[PDB]
Amino acid sequence: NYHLENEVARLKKLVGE
Repeated sequence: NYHLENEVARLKKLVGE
């Protein structure tokens, strides 16, 4: 997962709602 896992939430919050 890595922060990438947190990144997915970070990126899916600004794009892909």
